[PDB]
Amino acid sequence: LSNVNSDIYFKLKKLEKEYELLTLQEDYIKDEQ
Amino acid sequence: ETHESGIKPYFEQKIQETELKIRSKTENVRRLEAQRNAL
Repeated sequence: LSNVNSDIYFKLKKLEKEYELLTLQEDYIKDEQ
Repeated sequence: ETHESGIKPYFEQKIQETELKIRSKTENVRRLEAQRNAL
């Protein structure tokens, strides 16, 4: 159980880096409208 | 065994405050998309 929890602990930080680029796209289509 | 199991939700508690942000951003993109497509 220690092998599979370790892959989740690293993976999940790289996956939040991507969704910090989707939060920038939402802010400027308020200004655009 | 229970020390190692218990410190995994407390590292994930940092990701849970981010998940309330990521879930509130996804609902607001749906509001602004139907609105932007009409304009």
